[PDB]
Amino acid sequence: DIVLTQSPASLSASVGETVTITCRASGNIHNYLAWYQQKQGKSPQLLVYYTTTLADGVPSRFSGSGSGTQYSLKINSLQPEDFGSYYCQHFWSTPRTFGGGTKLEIKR
Amino acid sequence: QVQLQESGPGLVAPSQSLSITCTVSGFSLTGYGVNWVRQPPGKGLEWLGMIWGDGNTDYNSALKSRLSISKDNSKSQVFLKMNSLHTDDTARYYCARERDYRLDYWGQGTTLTVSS
Repeated sequence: DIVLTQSPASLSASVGETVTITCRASGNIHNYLAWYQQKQGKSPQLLVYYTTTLADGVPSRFSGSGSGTQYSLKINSLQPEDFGSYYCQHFWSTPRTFGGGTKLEIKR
Repeated sequence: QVQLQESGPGLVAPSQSLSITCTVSGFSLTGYGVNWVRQPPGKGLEWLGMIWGDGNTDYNSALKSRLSISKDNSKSQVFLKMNSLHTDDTARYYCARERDYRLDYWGQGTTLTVSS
């Protein structure tokens, strides 16, 4: 089955910083990759699908890229509402799997 | 306005079997797939399986034998049934609508706690 590995597992960052988080697949998933953000106690929300397309109402400071087994979500100038957990998920055949998550926490 | 709301039994003893209901509103179950996802406390999301608009199902390889997903198109409900619950099945369980390679609407989840 294709396994998704996300790095970093945890990232501390300040408001205004630009961060990039990656999602690596153990087999080619042919760009069928989506990103979700999950805030504390809330269900996951779709951010990006088919590698680069933003869902409705996602701010332009988010962008996804990738191909083959390597994908990245870049967030330019982090705003307070962006801290939380980020998950990638593939849709290449079945089973589908999720990466283990990256927790983005505000810097102190 | 698409709505998905899950309900489940809450605290259950191990080795019992359970059913969790996802009741959907605002869209037809014949036109979209519904996926089941769970999240252990403080851990990541685990894909459990899905039922396609045509009734076909697919499952997580590891759990396929203990899991069953079915739906009632008329009542707009999708069910996740699990037999022989273990304590590590404790998690928040979510259903989520799928259309064109994304899970675009998610329920709030229901917490299942397997405790003796």
